[PDB]
Amino acid sequence: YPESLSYPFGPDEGLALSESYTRARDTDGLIRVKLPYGEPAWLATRYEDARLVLGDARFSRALSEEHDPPRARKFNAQAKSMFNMDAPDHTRLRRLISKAFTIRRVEELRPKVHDLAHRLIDDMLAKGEPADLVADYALPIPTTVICELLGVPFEDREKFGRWTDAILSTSTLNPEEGRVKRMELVGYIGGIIAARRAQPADDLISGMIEARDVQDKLTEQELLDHCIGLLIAGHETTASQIPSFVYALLDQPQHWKRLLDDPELIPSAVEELFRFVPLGSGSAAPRYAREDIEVGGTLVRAGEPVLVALGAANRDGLRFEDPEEIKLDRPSNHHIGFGHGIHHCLGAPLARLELQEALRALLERLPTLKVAGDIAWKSEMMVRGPRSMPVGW
Ligand code: HEM
Ligand SMILES: CCCC[C@H]1CC[C@]2(CC[C@H](C)[C@@H](C/C=C(C)/C=C/[C@H](O)[C@@H](C)/C=C/C(=O)O)O2)O[C@H]1/C=C/C(C)=C/C(=O)O
Repeated sequence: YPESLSYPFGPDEGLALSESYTRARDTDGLIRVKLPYGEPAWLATRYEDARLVLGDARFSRALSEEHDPPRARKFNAQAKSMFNMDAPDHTRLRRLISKAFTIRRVEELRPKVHDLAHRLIDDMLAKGEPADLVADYALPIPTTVICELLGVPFEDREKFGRWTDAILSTSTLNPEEGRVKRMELVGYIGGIIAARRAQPADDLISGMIEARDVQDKLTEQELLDHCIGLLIAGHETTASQIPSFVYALLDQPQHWKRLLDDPELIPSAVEELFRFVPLGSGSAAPRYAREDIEVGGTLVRAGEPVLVALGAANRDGLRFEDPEEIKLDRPSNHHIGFGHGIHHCLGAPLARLELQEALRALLERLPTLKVAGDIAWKSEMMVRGPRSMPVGW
């Protein structure tokens, strides 16, 4: 075992990845990391190693329960979500929920997201520069979508935004905030669930309630924890990615310009930005080896955790030529920005649609878009990206 390195590596600001990732990915075998909490772990940074750990069934998410897992947050809720499980329980839960999220299902949302984006832009223009691209655009878009899909009132977004912020915090200042704010959110969601039981609506929460109450296909806690997981993943991810994508395109303005000239390139460009633009401030959730297994030149013994550095793997020059360059037309772009295998992002079709429409509207309406102040990047959070992003035009 190599001496453990402190992790996460950072940085928080901009789109760079720490040189420590490059060094690790260049080095034979896996490296060892120690996070603020839990046991030390292996870190996988090469593309092939990442995909083995994420997609080979000899690695487990469920086994985490037998451990004090490597992590940046003190509280481990051990939620009953599909993401914390292996087959067959993962399969059961995903099978029920995924119908709401397929390309085929979410496509009807495209004009709705399009129209919302344009209305938000109308409002930014009416006010006058500067706008905050986060508060005025990037946050409302995905929040509106997940609220309407799940059945969580958009009017409550200040409340649940506060809880989300606390739950995502990796700050040692007030280390109990995540745990107690999750309790607040649990009570809130419980209230919504009770409302829908008394009177169902055309939303995913009501659908899951039927799956449990009528079909006995999931437990009460599974129901609760999927409401929570989907609400948070449903908005915070996209809300971070929109401004980061825009920053990438404006920071190297040849890319913004190419998309102005060639809007048909938007889907390809969005894939390249999912490859390049980091979402996590640190790695994928740990996977535990079920049995001894060789990974990237290292024997990972049964019971040992491996963290997958998605962002670093996405810049593996063994797989992606000129990996540190954005190439909007990059071919066979099978990045792992949405993961890979069993826990591949359920929200990927929705995220893709959201990012495509968010960029399309800004490119159409604000071709002269520019950063117009200090970008406050999220710091000491599970996610990376601008918290506020002053823009002009
Ligand atoms: C830019 C937007 C998004 C990105 C980059 C993203 C990224 C990811 C990644 C990398 C994973 C796998 C993590 C791992 O294996 O350790 C994942 C899983 C997941 N994501 Fe997304 N996500 C995004 C948006 C969304 C949205 C809108 C939803 C909708 C609620 C969502 C729901 C989920 C769920 C339920 C899983 C777990 C799937 C499973 O365990 O089978 N995500 N996401
Ligand atoms: C519904 C299940 C969604 C889970 C994915 C969300 C997206 C993503 C992309 C890669 C990133 C490195 C992580 C960052 C972590 C996030 C967004 C955590 C959110 C929060 O903990 C949600 C899932 C809370 C659930 C709860 O039950 O409290 O997030 O990866 C996944 C989250 C991994 C986590 C929380 C790993 C961990 O905690 O070790």
